[PDB]
Amino acid sequence: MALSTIVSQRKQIKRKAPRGFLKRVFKRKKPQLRLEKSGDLLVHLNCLLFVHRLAEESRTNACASKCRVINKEHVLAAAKVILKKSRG
Amino acid sequence: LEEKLLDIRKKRLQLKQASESKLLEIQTEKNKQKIDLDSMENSERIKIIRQNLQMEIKITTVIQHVFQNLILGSKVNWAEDPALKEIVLQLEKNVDMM
Amino acid sequence: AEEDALQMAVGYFEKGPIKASQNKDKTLEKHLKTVENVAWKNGLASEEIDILLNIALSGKFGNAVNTRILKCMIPATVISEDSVVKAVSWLCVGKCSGSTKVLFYRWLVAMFDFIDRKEQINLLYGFFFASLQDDALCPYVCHLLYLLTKKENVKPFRVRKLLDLQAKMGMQPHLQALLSLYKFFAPALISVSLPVKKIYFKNSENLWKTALLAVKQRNRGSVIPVLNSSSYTKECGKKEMSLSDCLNRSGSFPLEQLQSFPQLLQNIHCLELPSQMGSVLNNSLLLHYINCVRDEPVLLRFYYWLSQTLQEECIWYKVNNYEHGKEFTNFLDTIIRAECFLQEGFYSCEAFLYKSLPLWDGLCCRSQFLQLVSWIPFSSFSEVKPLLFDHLAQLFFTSTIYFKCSVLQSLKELLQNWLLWLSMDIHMTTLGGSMNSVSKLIHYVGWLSTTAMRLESNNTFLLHFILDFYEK
Amino acid sequence: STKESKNEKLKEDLEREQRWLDEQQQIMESLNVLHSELKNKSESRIFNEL
Amino acid sequence: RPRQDPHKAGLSHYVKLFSFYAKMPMERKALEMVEKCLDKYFQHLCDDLEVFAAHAGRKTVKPEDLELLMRRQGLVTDQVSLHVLVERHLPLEYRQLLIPCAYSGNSVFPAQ
Repeated sequence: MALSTIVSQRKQIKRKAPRGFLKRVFKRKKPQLRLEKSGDLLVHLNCLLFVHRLAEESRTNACASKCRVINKEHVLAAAKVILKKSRG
Repeated sequence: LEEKLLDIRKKRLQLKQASESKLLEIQTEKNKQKIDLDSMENSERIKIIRQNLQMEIKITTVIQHVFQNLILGSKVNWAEDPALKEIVLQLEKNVDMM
Repeated sequence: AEEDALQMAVGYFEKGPIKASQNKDKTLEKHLKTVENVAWKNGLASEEIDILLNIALSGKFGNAVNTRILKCMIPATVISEDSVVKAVSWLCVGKCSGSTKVLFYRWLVAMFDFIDRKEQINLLYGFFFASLQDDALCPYVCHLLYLLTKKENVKPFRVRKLLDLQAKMGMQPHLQALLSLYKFFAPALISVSLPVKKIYFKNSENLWKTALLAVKQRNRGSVIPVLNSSSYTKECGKKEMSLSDCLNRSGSFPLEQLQSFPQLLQNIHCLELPSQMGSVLNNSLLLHYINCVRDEPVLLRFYYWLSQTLQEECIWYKVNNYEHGKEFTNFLDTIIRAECFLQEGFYSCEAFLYKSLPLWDGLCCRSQFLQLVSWIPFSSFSEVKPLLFDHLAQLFFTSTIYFKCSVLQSLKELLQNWLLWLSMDIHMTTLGGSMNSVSKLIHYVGWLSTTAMRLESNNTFLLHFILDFYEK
Repeated sequence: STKESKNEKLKEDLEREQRWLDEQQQIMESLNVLHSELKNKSESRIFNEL
Repeated sequence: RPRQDPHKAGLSHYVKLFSFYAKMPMERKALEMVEKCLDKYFQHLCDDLEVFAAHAGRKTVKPEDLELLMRRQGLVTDQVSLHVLVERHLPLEYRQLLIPCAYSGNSVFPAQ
């Protein structure tokens, strides 16, 4: 397999969430706030549904152009629609 | 060497001949015992009672597994109580063997 | 001495920790060190095994403490079965943390054989199955469930749970092993095709591996089908269970359980036959069964399989394949070794010889082909003469001297086999008719020998074989 | 040379056939005992167990 | 001799999970701009959380603020609640802290 193209992951990694990473990123951007102890988990849930949306939309664009490999112009087009939809 | 081999082979073939007939008679006797029991097919009671078996077994199976999961979810130490302990061991055992 | 120190440490743990006593922590260290020294030197007896495990999973001593007891836990004696039952019940409480739970399952998998009785362990299959939900313990529980699984444990609702877990996590290697074991017991529920055998469960060196060496010292001081259970189209669509099954009457012996001769002795009369009958060829225990059966459907199944296989694999016959070369020789050796046992020849081999003898050149597979001739059933000489001996004689007179010696050897063995089978019959065609056939065979080989001596100009190497025949 | 080869094969065959004879004797004893035990060993009774 | 940016460590988790859902071979150049998408989402996500909390008059962020956002996102509707979404997508250990269940004498955790 070439370095440039990565094959689809057959097995998903353990469903454990990076709780420490979410706390720091939320901390640096808005230092003044304090987040509840379980609020980190719900943010992780919100991020999953975003990535799930992004993967579906990218696949449709690649199939529409009759391409077997997801390309950068396919996913950037996916980003514009999902990012606006993801904000409410 | 040949004088020894001949005797060994002769005894082996005698054993084979005897064993074949003995096993055949055992098999035919066992097969005869099986077939007549199946053909009872009494209609006055047998089909009436068998359908009861089909329903009491299914109900008991469901209660067994529901009771098992409730004990797990209650987060209690069942081994401490001897009365509850012997119930737990019996849940996995099949009712058909009973 | 050492035992008294060990006893005081054991009672010290049962007393419980004291918050304000820092000195007892040092007393704990020397007490816990003494247990480690006893464990490494000789291990722990069965009685105190049940003691500390209840304490270790209890969790009043903290994760930092309870962790290192499990590492030093060594079974000097066999582990009591009731000890494990109590331990599992403490896991249901949930006081112990994740680190303690992981260690317990690793320990029990490693120490599985040392439990004296495994009957009551199998009754707790349900509780171990529920731990599959948590991702932390999933690989270790899969290993444990691999050993405990039996036919009664596989149930349809548990089958659905495993498939659901596979959707969420994907192609986990430890799940693929467990699913295959489930398919083997209930092929009517699951269908798995697995690529090819890599080791699914990682064989990492466990913490007690070095100690096991001390414990082991203490204890010390394809052309042929594969074997598979009878085809699962048996029963298949059934309105209801049989009356005999309803009364739990007798049954059959599963093929997987048959692995030792004493097991064969008990259950010779009732057995489960393979799906494909050609798999009996290299299984010694099933050869003892077919030594005395003489049943017709099994004979027909074996006949068709073996005849088709021989026809397809032969070298000078039916498309003249030369690539197999060695494979055909190995197959023929297996067949010969199988019919030396059973003291008779197969029906497929006779047909193969009668079909392929005219096209044979006399050198390709000389040893095995000529060893198949010896196992030809007794029959009138006039009938089989045009089929076999007319070709053998034409090949005989125009070949080298070693071919002549080979055929003399094979005919001597054939005569011995015919005589061996004839002698037992008189203990039980008329006898006068039977002796005529063997006398004609003897006269035929005498004619062969005289002409062969004339052709070879009185070579003594041939005369030795000629006299070897008349010795018998 | 041929005679030496023949003698070696004869000895090997001898040991193998001896092993086979031993196993077959055990099987014959088992069959005899089993047939003896089986030889030593209706609607009203059947309805009772149900 | 590896050195990893801690920021890239967090994003690498969701990037691998992206390739699982895609079910297609995906070019390497597509990887890094997905990382570009993620940080933008996090930045805009935090900004929205300010206003909803600020509107309620409390600076602390409580879960019902996250529920209100996802309802506007269309993820949460009348039929599909917040509890239903947690059940489908999260493991058991995360489920216990989030969804309350009564057990062992009507004790409920977390209290609701």
